[PDB]
Order: sequence, then structure tokens, then C-alpha cells
Amino acid sequence: LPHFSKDDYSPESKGFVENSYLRGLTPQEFFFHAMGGREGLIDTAVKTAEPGYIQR
Amino acid sequence: SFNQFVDYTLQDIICISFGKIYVT
Amino acid sequence: KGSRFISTLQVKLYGREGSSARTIKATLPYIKQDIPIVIIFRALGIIPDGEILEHICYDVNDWQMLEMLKPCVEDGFVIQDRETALDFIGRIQYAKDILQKEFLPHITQLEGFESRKAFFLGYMINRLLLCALDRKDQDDRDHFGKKRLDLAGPLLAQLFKTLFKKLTKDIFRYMQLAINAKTITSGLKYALATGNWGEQKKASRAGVSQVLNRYTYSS
Amino acid sequence: SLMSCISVGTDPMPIITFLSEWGMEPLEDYVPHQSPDATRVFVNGVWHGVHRNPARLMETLRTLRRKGDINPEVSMIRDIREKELKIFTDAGRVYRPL
Amino acid sequence: DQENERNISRLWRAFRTVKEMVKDRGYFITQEEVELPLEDFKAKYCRPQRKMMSFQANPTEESISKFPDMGSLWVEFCDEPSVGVKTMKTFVIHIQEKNFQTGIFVYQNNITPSKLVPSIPPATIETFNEAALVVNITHHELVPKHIRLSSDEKRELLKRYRLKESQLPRIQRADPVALYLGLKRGEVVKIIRKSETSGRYASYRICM
Amino acid sequence: TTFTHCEIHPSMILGVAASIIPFPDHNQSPRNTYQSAMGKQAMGVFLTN
Amino acid sequence: TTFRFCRDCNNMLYPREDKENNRLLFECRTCSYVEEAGSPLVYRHELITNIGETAGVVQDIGSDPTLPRSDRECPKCHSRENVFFQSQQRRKDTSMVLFFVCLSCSHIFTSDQKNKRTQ
Amino acid sequence: LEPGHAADQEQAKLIRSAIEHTTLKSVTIASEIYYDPTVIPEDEEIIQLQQSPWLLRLELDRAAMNDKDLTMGQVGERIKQTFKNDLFVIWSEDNDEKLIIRCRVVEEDHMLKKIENTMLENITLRGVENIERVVMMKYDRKVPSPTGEYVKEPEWVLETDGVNLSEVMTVPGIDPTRIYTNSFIDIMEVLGIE
Amino acid sequence: DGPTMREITETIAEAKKKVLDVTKEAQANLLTAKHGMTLRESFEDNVVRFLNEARD
DNA sequence: ACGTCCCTCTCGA
RNA sequence: AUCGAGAGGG
Ligand SMILES: [Zn+2]
Ligand SMILES: [Zn+2]
Repeated sequence: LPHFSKDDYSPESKGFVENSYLRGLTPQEFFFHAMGGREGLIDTAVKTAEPGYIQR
Repeated sequence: SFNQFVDYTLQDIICISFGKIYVT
Repeated sequence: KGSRFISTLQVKLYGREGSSARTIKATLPYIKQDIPIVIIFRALGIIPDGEILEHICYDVNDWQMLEMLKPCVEDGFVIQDRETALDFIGRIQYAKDILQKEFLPHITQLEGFESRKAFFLGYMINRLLLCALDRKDQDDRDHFGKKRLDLAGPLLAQLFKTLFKKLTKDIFRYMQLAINAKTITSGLKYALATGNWGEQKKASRAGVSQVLNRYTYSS
Repeated sequence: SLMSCISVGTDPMPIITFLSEWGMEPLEDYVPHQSPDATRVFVNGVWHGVHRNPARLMETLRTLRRKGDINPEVSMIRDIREKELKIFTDAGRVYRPL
Repeated sequence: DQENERNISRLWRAFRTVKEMVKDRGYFITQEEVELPLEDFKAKYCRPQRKMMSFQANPTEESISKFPDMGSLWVEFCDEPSVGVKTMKTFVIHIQEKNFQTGIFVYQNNITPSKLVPSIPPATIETFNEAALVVNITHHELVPKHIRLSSDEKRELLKRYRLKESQLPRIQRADPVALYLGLKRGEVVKIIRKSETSGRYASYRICM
Repeated sequence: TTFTHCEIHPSMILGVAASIIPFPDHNQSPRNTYQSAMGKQAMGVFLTN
Repeated sequence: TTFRFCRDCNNMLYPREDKENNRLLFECRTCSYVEEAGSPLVYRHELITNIGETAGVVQDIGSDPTLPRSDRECPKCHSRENVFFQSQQRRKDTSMVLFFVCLSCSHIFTSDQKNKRTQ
Repeated sequence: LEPGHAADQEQAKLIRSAIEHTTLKSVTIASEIYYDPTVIPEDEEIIQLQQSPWLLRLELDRAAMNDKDLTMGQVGERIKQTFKNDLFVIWSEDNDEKLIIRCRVVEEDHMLKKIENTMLENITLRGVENIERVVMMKYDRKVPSPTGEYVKEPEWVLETDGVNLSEVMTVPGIDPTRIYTNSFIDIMEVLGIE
Repeated sequence: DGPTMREITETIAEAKKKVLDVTKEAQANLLTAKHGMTLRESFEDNVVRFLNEARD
């Protein structure tokens, strides 16, 4: 993230969202949540036809 | 995008010899 | 700034790790086989097989890099001068046109620049090798800054240019003002009106002029 | 997103000259076997020349647009760790405000 | 003394399992005979030379009831890792002049075409290799008990279950086990296995 | 503190629509992706003419 | 190997052996130039690469805001003011030890405690 | 493992390193070539105890012969043997300063660079091939404690990253009657359709 | 938000230590290259076991 | 080589 | 009506 040290392997910016839903992510935490579920959203609309084919 | 299209980068396309061009 | 130019440039390091066949060739606009990086350097003008190695290497101390530029030199040792080079691209001079013209043209395709066409070609075979020797992460084809996106302007641009297109070769028929006026209009109309971004009437990136949503302001 | 805009297309000549006039050796008179710390110039994917100490080159430029003498959409970027300098008058770039 | 002794082990195991297959296929062998360790093997067979360990076991008195034509099987080994037709003519005549029934010839490294095996009607000869005989496949956890069916034990499945030959599941002539019992085309088998349901399903396969 | 620049308000990464979620910094990322193209299937005052 | 080319052709040079005197010459196949080897090290493979494991780190290297700085010390001037960075030899294995770099005296030095790196 | 002492971590430790496939390319940290009819300064002591003056000196790595823990008197032994007596070769010792092998061909400039690579990739040391990597781990397995009940006596098992059972069947000190591979297609060819 | 969230705030802390240790420790090469995986990959697969069990 | 099932709209030759 | 392209609904 153009807000973070270079050559850095922290958790506080490799995706560990310490804050909770009650509390409220920061824009960092918020962003990475996003990337994660997308592939999630890709798993459901895109690759849902993988086993629909298997079945026919 | 449209403005910069119309204004300039539209004229650029004039290459019995064609010159400066006007649109209403 | 005047065309579309679909002629793209390939340059590949043959031979994988443990093969000593690691010849570097290139495939170029309008030429079937792949041409040894060396041959193409000569038809450019850079002739001594070693003269060229300073175009590739920006510090003649990358011994491991140079050791791979070895086969290619012998691969294209068989041709030594400029003439010899582009006859292998086949009166047959035609090769000088093809280099000058449809090749690395985001530079100028005036002949006289034969030294930034090369000092580039090297710069390519350079960056290729840093990745072969894991001093580079191969680029990120999913990297956004490297993606451009045309908006309405450019999109009319392609259409208007490719439209005025066979306007001027229809006026080349008004000899053998009373030229055609409809085609620029009914053209522009068509695409902005089909979403099949025109291209006469053969379809083509279909679904690009979409009618606006009106169920709420936000939408 | 909201504060995103997009590049329009600017012209390259009046800066490829502003380089010839501040530290740029064209390449037909370049061979690296006298200058390896030769840093490289790039405008829209064209290698026009070479410069030595980019320090006050990329930093006299970065206050050149900042006052407006160069257009604010064009993006300027040098890569210390690889000694390269790419500039884009491109039309298509998705700039944000900062 | 080198480490030829590791090549000495990898043919006594093979031997035991090569001989194992003769008991199951329907011949006369005792468990002691196969269990003979290398200590008693080397003593009685060394130095390791193969033309000494050639055997000739014969049918049991149980096998001769349902399989009363399964005659004399001769098994000769070769010393030369590679084998050519010259040596093969010396082995084929052993069964040729004595008119035996079947033959299994083990080669320990390689044989080329010089292609004459199927020219002794009526006797087709199996040809194994020490590289795959060393460890028996049949002892595996997932290799069920295939059992040879007779020519009258066949025409008895084909009436009871109301089949035509076609309709029966299949095993192929090169099937590790089919070879391990030398199954011909039209021979069948009674693959018996534990099942998590039936507790003891009893499939059937023919062989082409 | 090697800071070249500073972000205006983080909230501006949001999109044209989603910009309307009440506190997406307290919601699961796939939901926000629905309210997003769900306020686009709504009812309301689309213009004034 | 760091080898060279002729001085008449500027073409590279393919080794050959003095079959009478027992010596090594660097032939040429364009012209008939020759010369006698400097060292006997004709070829080198080097499979476990290590050249450039700190690749690229020239002039203004405590500059690239990107890389923060450490509060560690330099083995000569001893500046707690110094940049840093992982091995810039991007292989799948190479370890996460960090070749520091001093803003103040421009000299490399690992914190690798198993060994102790020079470059 | 095998029936008896399959609770013996060590017994696998050699079946680990008895198939885990090691080659020359595995340890060689550098392979150079030289024209020298014994110039090399530190090779002098080594040479102490008709060919061709073309040298081939590949150097190994300390840790390389520890993870797979090879022997300096065996690594070159198969190089020696691969080319019959057509290659004059002799190495150093395991308690040396820097492990190195030296081979002579017994023009051949690139002809020896021939067995530059040939030695590296197509010369396997300690293991059966295709099994690129291996790793032994413990997992509980229920079995009857004589008293009559079933109990919790674990054991070791060598999990592979390649599949040529065709002859990891026959290795000694495993359990050929139990070995299992995901390749239901190899299992089909080896052990029977059924 | 009783003392419960008061003590959930330290496990989010102490489990940064259990990954702060392996931090400069892995960049001092002392990191035991585990049987198989790289040194790099051992650092991830041993920290995510320190973050997952952290979240949980 | 085919590339999950169904359904509601809207629009250009 | 027909084919072609387009956005949404589970
Ligand atoms: Zn010369
Ligand atoms: Zn210092």
C-alpha cells in the first residue's frame, strides 16, 4: 500500500484486520477485506459453472 | 474527453488540400 | 496519434536452465521466422560481434549476463556485414524499408535514427535477462498503472479517423463539390447507436455505447 | 471512484526540449563504456537520452508542474533502485489527487 | 564382497514370489518351499547363477478336477540380462520336444523382438521380469482375490445371471493379475472383496 | 516519517454508488458489494423534469 | 570469465591451445589476430547464484522515501541513520535477512548472524 | 514403513534419503572449466597420490551434503562409473577445506562443455527419480493392543512429491503391501483395475 | 466491552509478539529451515498459525 | 473439445 | 414477429 514501508512483511499491512465489525476497520483494513471477498464473489458467480458442468 | 477531442485532436485529422475546420 | 498499428514485437530467450542452446532471436513485423538478435543488429548498422555487446550491457562486468549472449553471437556469426544481414530477411533491399518503417516506430520511422532503434533493442534484451537471472520479478500484467482506458474522446477518435477513412478514397472516385456527406454522419450515428463500435457493418468490441440508466439519480 | 479523474493527452515536445536544456545527452553520442551511472530518460515509452545526477533534475521538474509550467496530469517517476526515469504525457492515466 | 548382496536379495524375493504365483495358478508348491530364506537359498544356490534355479512344478489333485487339461508347466531362467532368439529357440524346444502345456520364462533385464512365443499351438508362454516380480502386487491392501472360473463355471454364470458374454464387466489380458494367472480371452474371474455395505461383495470380470 | 504526501480523506476510494452505505467500515465486504448495485435497482426521484 | 575481443575486429575470441609449447591462446575467427590467455578460467556456470544479491544500490540510495531507515549501527562511522532492504535477488528461496545500507558512509553490511555478508 | 520398527523415526530417515532423488545439480555450487596440463594453487596437495589438459572443476556446498548428507567418496564414485574408464576423475575428502572434483577427457573445447550439463542434470546420486522431494511425519493409526481392544500406537510415513511406484514398490524396509499413491491411474497400471 | 474486551485487547497484542519474535529472528537467518519448505515459506506458514490461532 | 439451470425487462436490421 | 448485441433478477 502506498502508505506502508517497502520490503515489509508486517501483519498490520499484509491483511490482518485487528479491528472488529463493532469497532470499525480503517481504510487499510477495510481495503483488504475487500480483495478477499471478491475472489469469494468470483467463486460464486464465475466458477459456479465448474460443477454445473461436472453434473451434466 | 469530448472537449479535448473536439477542440484540438479532431483537427489533427486532415492529412484539394484540407485546412482548419469548424463545427456548429 | 494517427493510427492503430497492430504490429507487435517479439524477442525471446530460447533454451531453459540447463540447456546451453540459449539463443536469443526476435520476431518482427512482416517476417516469419525469428531473427537472431545479432543479424538484426547488423542490418541496423552495428556490425562487430562485440561492438553490439555494449548496446546490450550497461556495465561490462555482468559476466554471467555476457556468458549467455555467447551462443546468439555464434548463432548469427554466419552473417558479418550489413548487406549480408537483411538479405537473410528475404532488389531484396526491401528489408531496410521494413526496419525503417513498421518496427519500433514509437521513436520515428525516419531512417536516420538507426542508433536509438538499437540502443532500445538492447534495452529490451537487457530487461529480458534480469528476469532470466532472478534479479527481477517478471512484470505484473494485472498491474493497473500499466493499463490505459479510452473515454468518449479516443473512442470517437478511432471511429472518426477510421470513418473519414473511406471518405477520402471515395473522393478519389469523384474523378474517373459533390462528395459523400452521409457516411461521416450515418457512421458516427451507427456505432454510438449500436454499441457495436461501428467498423463498417462487421462485428466488434460490441456493447460499448450503452443507453443511460434512469431509475434513480445515483444509478 | 469519486476523486479519480483521467488523463487527456498533453504534448511531449516542450519537455523533451526542457530536457535537452537541463542535462540530457542524446544516445547517438552515447556509449556506456565511459558512463555507466548513466540514468535513462523515458517519455511515453521513448528513450530520448541520458543524465547523470537526477537529484535536482527530477526535483526541479516536480516543482515545475507544481507551479504550472508543465501540465499537472503528466506523471513523473524515477526508479532510484534501477536508475530509470519514465515520463508520461499519455492519454489514459487514472490520476488521483494528493 | 562389495554391494552385489543388494542385487543378491532382489531376485530371492523375486524367486519366492515367482514361485508364489505357481501355487495360486494351480500347481504343487509348499509354503516352506517358497519361505526358504536367502541363507538356505545362497547355500543351495551359490556365485548367484540363475540357470540353476529353473523349476518344474505340476498340477495339484484339486486343480485337476475343474481344470483337468492344465498340464505340465516348465519354467527356465536366463543368466544373460539381455536375451535374443538364439537362446529363445533353446528354451522353446524344451516344451516343444517334451510337448508340455504352458511355460513362464523370466528374463532379468531385457528382451528385444527376435516374437516367436505364439507359434507353438497349443501352448502360449507367459514372460515375466525380475524388476516387477521382486514385490508381489497381489499381497497389496487394495488388490481383491480374483479366482479363475472353469469352462463349466463360466457357462454357469452365463445362464444363471441371464447374460451374453458381452454384458459381463471386464479385465484385460495385460491386467497385472490376469498376467499373474495368465488369463486368456473368454476366461472369467470371481473378484471377491470386503465391502462396507454387503460386507463381502462378489463381482465378476471376464478377460479379452 | 519519510512521508511524501498525505491522503485527503480515506472515504474517497468508495465508488459512485456505494458512497451511500451507512458505515461500510462496519460491514462484511461482500454485503457492501450488494447494497452497491442494489441502490441502482431502486425507486425515487430520478430527475425533476 | 571476464574475457575480451580482438583489437582489430572488436569481435569476440574463441580459445585455442598451443599444441607445441603448451599454452592457451584467445583466437579470432573474423581476422587472424591472436593473443595468449591471461588466466586459465575459460568457462564458469555458477549454479547457486549470488551475484547481485544486493544488486543496484548506487548514488542516492538513502533517498527513495520508499525504504524507511533503521536505528542500528554502521561498522565504521556507526550511524543509527541508515536505510535498509531485503535481498534484491528475487528467487523463491533466498532468506529474509536484510542487507542494511548507511545514509552516512554508503557501505553494505548484513545482520545475518549465522555467517557475515560482505556484499 | 515396515511392520516391526515402523515407530523408528530413524528407519524412515534413510528411506527418506534412500529415494528422495538427489543429483549432481543438487549440490554443485559452481562448475568451471580450465586449460591446465595442475596449475591451481590449492589443488597441489590433492593431486599428490595420456589424458587431456582440459580441466572440469565443479565445487560442492558444505550444507548441500548435510540436508541430503551425501558422501564425497560416493558423489564422484557414480560420476567415475557413469563414463566407464573414459574419464580420469578423483575428488578431495569430506574433512577438506573446500570440496572439489577434477575430471580429464582421456579439439575438445566445447566437447567437454558437453559433459558440463550432462553431469549436472542427468547424473543422479542418492535416490529413485521423479520423487523430487519427500517428508516423513507422524499420524495416529488405530491397531489392536493384544489385551484385545484397539489402541493408539502411531507411526511414520514418507509422503512424496512425485510418483513412480513401479519401483518404489520394491525398495526394502517399507511396506509394499500398503504403500499408497493418489495417482489412481498409476495404481490402475501397477496393481490391477480392481 | 466488559473486562472481556479489556482482555481480548492483549491477545491481539501478545500474538503480535509471537510474530514479532519470528520477525528479525527470520532476518537473522536463525530461522530453522523446516523439513522441506523454504525459509521464506516457513515464515508465512508459521506466522499464519500465529495469526489464525490469534483471531480464533 | 465443450464450456450450471431458469426467469424479467430493453433495443438495432 | 426472426436472428444479433446489451443491463438486471434469484
Ligand atoms: Zn579480430
Ligand atoms: Zn557509515
